[PDB]
Amino acid sequence: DSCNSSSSDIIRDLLE
Amino acid sequence: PKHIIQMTGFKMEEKEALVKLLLKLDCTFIKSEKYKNCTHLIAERLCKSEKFLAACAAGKWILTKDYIIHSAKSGRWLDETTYEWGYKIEKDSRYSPQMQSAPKRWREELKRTGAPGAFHRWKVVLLVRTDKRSDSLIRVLEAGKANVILPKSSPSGITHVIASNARIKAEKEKDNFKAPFYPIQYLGDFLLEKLE
Ligand SMILES: [Cl-]
Ligand SMILES: [Cl-]
Ligand SMILES: [Mg+2]
Ligand SMILES: [Mg+2]
Repeated sequence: DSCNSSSSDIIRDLLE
Repeated sequence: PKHIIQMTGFKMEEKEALVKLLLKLDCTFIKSEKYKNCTHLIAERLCKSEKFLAACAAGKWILTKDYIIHSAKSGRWLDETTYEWGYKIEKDSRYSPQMQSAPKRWREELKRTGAPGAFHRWKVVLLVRTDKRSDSLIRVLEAGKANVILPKSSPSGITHVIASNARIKAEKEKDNFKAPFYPIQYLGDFLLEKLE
């Protein structure tokens, strides 16, 4: 859901 | 003794059911993808969300959903202790004993030493890849009471350079800073894995 789309790994997001 | 509640890792239907139970208790609930200084984070699982890392860095309570279910049934916020992520460690787990205990370790350590966060006295320059937002990293760092040095602020006293691709930068580029370079992953490792 767009209303509930927080990342579960903000470290991984910065490496991709 | 306030109860400022946030939740991480739950799908919409699970979150709806838990927030419905909060109506039976005096509390604040903050709906945001961001960490917003909750006193109690309800976590579906151990993870590396902004909320989870920031709550660790500030020594907050990170608890299972049973804390809400049982408190609402009792009509009163219960003792957090047995609901904490870290109260009991799984010997057979994909997560290290350090990661499984991280919320308890930081909550107890900050109380022991008196420090207000895991990164207190850090003065951090971020060199994050220009195509992406550093905003979540900044809020985790600031939740741990690090000072994030903006470009317009003096570099005096910098302690850490946290950099995208820190491990491939030339020494000549590293020489633009007195402080050592750390990869992005260091932030997560310091909180969740490192044996201090
Ligand atoms: Cl939320
Ligand atoms: Cl790196
Ligand atoms: Mg304290
Ligand atoms: Mg150097």
